[PDB]
Amino acid sequence: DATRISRSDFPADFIMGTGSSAYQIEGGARDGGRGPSIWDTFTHRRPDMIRGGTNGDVAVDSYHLYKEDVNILKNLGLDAYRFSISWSRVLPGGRLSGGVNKEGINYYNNLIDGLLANGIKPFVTLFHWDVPQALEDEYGGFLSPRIVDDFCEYAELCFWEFGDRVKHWMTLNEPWTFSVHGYATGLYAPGRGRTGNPGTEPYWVTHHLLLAHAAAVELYKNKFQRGQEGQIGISHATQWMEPWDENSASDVEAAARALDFMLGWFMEPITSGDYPKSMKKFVGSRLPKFSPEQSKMLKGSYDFVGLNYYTASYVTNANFSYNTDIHVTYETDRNGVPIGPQSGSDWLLIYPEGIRKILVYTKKTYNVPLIYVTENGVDDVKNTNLTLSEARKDSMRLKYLQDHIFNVRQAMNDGVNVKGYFAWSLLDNFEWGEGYGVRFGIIHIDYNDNFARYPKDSAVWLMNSFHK
Amino acid sequence: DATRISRSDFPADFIMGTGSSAYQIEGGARDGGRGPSIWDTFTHRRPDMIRGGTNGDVAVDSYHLYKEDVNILKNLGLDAYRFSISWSRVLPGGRLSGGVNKEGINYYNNLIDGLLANGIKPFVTLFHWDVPQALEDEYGGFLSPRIVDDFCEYAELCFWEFGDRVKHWMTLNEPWTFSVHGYATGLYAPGRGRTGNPGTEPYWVTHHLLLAHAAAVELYKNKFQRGQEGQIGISHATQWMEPWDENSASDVEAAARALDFMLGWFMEPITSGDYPKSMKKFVGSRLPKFSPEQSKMLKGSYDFVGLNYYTASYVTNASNFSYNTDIHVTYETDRNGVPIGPQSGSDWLLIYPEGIRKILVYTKKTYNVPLIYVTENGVDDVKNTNLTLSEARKDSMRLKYLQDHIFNVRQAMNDGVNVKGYFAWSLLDNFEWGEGYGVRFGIIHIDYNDNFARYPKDSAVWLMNSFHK
Amino acid sequence: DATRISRSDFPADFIMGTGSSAYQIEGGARDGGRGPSIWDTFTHRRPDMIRGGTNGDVAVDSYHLYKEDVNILKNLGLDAYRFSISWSRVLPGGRLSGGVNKEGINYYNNLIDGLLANGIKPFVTLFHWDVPQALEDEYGGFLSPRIVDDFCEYAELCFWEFGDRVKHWMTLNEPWTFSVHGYATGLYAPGRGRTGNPGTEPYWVTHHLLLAHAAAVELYKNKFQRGQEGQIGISHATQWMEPWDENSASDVEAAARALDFMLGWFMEPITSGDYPKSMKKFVGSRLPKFSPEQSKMLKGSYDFVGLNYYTASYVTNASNFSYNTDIHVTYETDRNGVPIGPQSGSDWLLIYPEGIRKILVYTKKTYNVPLIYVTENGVDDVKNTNLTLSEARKDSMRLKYLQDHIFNVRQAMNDGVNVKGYFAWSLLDNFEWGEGYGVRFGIIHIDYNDNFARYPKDSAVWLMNSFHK
Repeated sequence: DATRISRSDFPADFIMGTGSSAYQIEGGARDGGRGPSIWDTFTHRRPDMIRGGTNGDVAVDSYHLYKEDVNILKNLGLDAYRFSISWSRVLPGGRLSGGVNKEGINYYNNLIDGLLANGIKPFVTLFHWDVPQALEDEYGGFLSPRIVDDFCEYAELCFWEFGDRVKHWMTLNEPWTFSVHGYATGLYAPGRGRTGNPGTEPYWVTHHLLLAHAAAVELYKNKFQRGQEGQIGISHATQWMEPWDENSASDVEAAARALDFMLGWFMEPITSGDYPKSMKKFVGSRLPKFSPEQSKMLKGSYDFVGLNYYTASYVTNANFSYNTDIHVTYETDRNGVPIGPQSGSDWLLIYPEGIRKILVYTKKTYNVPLIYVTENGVDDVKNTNLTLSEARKDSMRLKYLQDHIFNVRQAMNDGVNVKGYFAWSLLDNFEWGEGYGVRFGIIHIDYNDNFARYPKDSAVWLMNSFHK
Repeated sequence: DATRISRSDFPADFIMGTGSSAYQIEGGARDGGRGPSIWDTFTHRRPDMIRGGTNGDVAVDSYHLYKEDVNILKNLGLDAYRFSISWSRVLPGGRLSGGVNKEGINYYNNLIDGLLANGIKPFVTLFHWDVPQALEDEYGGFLSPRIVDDFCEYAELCFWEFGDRVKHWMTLNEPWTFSVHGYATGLYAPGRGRTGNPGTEPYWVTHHLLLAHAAAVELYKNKFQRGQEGQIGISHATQWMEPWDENSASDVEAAARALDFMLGWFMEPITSGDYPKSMKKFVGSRLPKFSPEQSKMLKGSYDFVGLNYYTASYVTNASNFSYNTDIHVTYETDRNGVPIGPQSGSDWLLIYPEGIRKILVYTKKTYNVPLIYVTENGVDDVKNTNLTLSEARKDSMRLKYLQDHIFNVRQAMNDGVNVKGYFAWSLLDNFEWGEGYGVRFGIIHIDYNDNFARYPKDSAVWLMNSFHK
Repeated sequence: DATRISRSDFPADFIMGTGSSAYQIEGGARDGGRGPSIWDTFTHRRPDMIRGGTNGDVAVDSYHLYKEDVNILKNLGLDAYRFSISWSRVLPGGRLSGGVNKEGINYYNNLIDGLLANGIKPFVTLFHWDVPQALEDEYGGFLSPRIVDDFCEYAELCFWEFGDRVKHWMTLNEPWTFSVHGYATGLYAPGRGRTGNPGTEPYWVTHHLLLAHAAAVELYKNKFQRGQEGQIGISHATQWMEPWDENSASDVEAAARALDFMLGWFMEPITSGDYPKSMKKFVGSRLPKFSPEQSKMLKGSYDFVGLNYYTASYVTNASNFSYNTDIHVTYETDRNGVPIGPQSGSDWLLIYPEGIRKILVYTKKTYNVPLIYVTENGVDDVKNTNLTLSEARKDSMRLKYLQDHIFNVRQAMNDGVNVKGYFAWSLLDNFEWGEGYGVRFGIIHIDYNDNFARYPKDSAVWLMNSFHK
């Protein structure tokens, strides 16, 4: 009975929390000295790429409303809050020569101070897709190896300013999603690949993302970890891949390959210092090679790994492009039966067992000693017709969270050392290409009235069932 | 050539301006002591009635941004600005016993003082559809004759507080629209008639609108006009009605009847103290009767009439009770596959600039009004969330529309109509009632992604250059 | 000797405090976003119903003066403070679709934080008669079963915002008084029954009060209590009922019936899930019936019960439909020319300290309540605008009254009643409903001539010295 799941089902030190990212909630896009990111530029120059043509200039205004966010987090009563730092907020020009923005640093310091004053642990991501436009424009951002040193200097700035208080850092969030939607589908900033090349650019970008991560982890471990005694990791996009036919050796291989191309692509490098075999084989000369120094810096470059999980698919065997390199076909149905029901999004199929399976797979395949679920959540059905009191009865979310958290506990019984779980998201917010219509929050946002926060049923259940 | 039309084509004292209404722009819906109106309640409880399910809680935030609106009006350089007072902002419970809200009065004082400090004449409408919910709940708002005294107390409050500076008052804006969409179609607040009765309620509501207007004009004329030396009138909804067949006596009658049911409904009472003949005939016992004292108070109850104009229709004779069916006409958009005019961004707004000339001439001929203002005329942009600001601000359709209509107003003045001024609708993109924010009427663009940032469209710049000073 | 009664006569963890209610003290009636309640409307539209025609617009201004009230509570030195939240201050339109008022929530946060910062426990009542007018107008407030869900949403808002700090909640205060004076005598808001029906409406209103209470307790117990670890109960109006003739079986029955109609009306439902037998018999088909699920939700729906007590009466058997006549009793004040007790400053409050012992013993015996608080007990000063402050603050009658009643509470605890605390009514002289400001219940005197200046009466000083820490 997942409806009964509670903190008593978990070890005493187990961390519960909720999440956000800077571009999705802050707004103040041009306030307090912030410089533009590639998402500012993409949403302003190409509003046809966004449902409703909207953008993050104001978002849900957590830049000015952070005290209310902290007050909501206090009332919610969970242990921790995952948020990201906007790189071009602290460094409007991305590199140190573009200036250091003291007011941007002061904002993160105030947020961190308010969190700690209320017994809430900050889990901080350095990079959640908001590449400074100045770096994008100067040398192509993550297309260039110059991104690695610039990212290290930004990481060092954050460790120096905030590391006395922040003890849990993540270099990157979902580099898979950044790489594939930025450079293969062209659906996300910087909008390339749909001028772009979906067969080459995603592999360069992922290669540089890995090097940025490894270099920032090295910097933290060598230069900060002894004095600040924090931990550093990374968050990866996951989706469970099930063989379409359980008894087809070909489908079992296809599902494993889809896991290689999505998760292994980032996990094998930080495990053995190389890409997955299946990727080396199918991608060939279009897959860059690590030097022996790079491989050594990459191998074991984490204190923990965060996994983000939403959904699952069946998998069968199938101009260069990433999509076709995987050599699989995804399937949603067996004999007319979907792997799970849809959320408010047609791509999000609810399959709670998938999170147990991805956690078991990750421990088995990469032998990760400490794991967090850094994102798990579900979006409401679109319906501008509902009043607040009807909109806040989010019983699909409530069941979703319960079933998934239940499955996390099952993975822990199977032997996975999971140290915490963060719902996505605290607040309804800017859902990238879908704009504001897709609501993931446990807290409702009234976009008609200054982004007023009101807890959904799932928030209240979380507080009552998980508050220490 | 309408593209050449400018201030030099008009008398020295001709007044050019732009407009808004309180619920459409202010926001601050629960800020500064404001009480709810029936539009708060309608948008909150029935968001399915609004495109996108939006509301006026924040609108374009002119409640907090009024200084910026004043600065835009100054840069625009036109003579005047037409806005409305929110009744439930100054009197949150509608009647005096619900309290007088000093902060609400302070807001309108600040707006009026900013306007005057920049050489801009305030044209102020008392009622633009935002009935205090407290009155709606206590006795049914305009369904009740109690509305008349309450509206008089509210009018007197505004004349007392503001009349030393405001010299141009309008009792009501488009009582036609309020009555028909509130009580016949149920599409606007309070959402009745679609519990409601489209055959009876619109006529009671209009009867009380008329009595409120006449009573407030009487109050201004007897109690304020000598000391304050201002003028008071009313703004009416109009649409030009053309016989579908120019040579059909039947279609000529039908167009005239459609004019009687829309404009005569309000104009004949303030002209002769009774409703149009065609209304008495087709509405029968469902049309209320004025007492002789009520007729005397209504007849000549204005110093000026404002007209609002957008579009036109062909009209033919029609083929249980309801206002729409009482008119006994059928509206037609096309003759032989040719529409009366092309669509704006709205499929109901067909661009027919000659219609504003015709409605002016018709109004002067039929009701012999000695001073007229065009209190609204404007057009909405094609819906397109794909455009950047610099593409969105090139409003060529609006620029043409304004030029052609202003040209037509000048033609009406040559025909003998004493038009004293003209007000574009609207200054700002705003809340367009049941269509929400997607329908942009502004000469000033609104960035809804970024704190409602104002930016002048091409039409604003042309207005300043061609009509300033 | 009750004059010697002190903290050392009670258990270490016994809670002493004082009380207020939102409408009686706050003022700021239209400040900080607050929406109207039915008491705003009642006092404004029907000032003849209030002695002196006054109202709660400003009251004693605890809305702005809350820091001073906290400082007084600190100096007073008692453990706890009982206040109510104004429903229409946090939710101006009563239901969520009327908006959530952040400033109203900020006020109660500030008050709670000041209280805790000074070692004072907040005891918080959700509903103390100030029904949002928006709910009253939309569907008749407590006359409608819609009130139950709306009250649940309001309760949940308060638990969410405040429950991390507030660990003692009361759903309702004196629903008896609300029901009887609102709907049987029509003397209190909403002023019905004196359009109303004193034979039916009080029973519907009480039925819905009970369902709102049971539903809000269920919500707290299932959704908040595990994470917040607080307690929730309810406060009931009581008056001691003594047989006029100790040896008349008929008078014994009549007193018990009077107890059934006042206290059993609310207590039996939360005890066994039904109304008292005597009520079912005498009220018949006019008494609503609980469904089996409603009975299950009501039975045991509290962690504690608060009792409010002032006075006592003799009772005898009585000699078209109405609550008052359904009780079938006659109240008597005298035996052989000897009143049950002397009058306070009010002719209805007869001082009978033994009555609080008896109502405690009766409540434990009849309903087997395991934890009881006296949530109100107090007495009003003789009316005399002739006294200077130093004469007015010598409240010997109150000082005696408190001592004798507190002594009686201690006697009830010796008899076996588990009383966990005691709250004087009231902290401050305040708005005493239909009697206005002339009726002073405070242990703290209010100077109504001079910005409601607070000054402790003799009783406040005795309470501090005898019951502090």
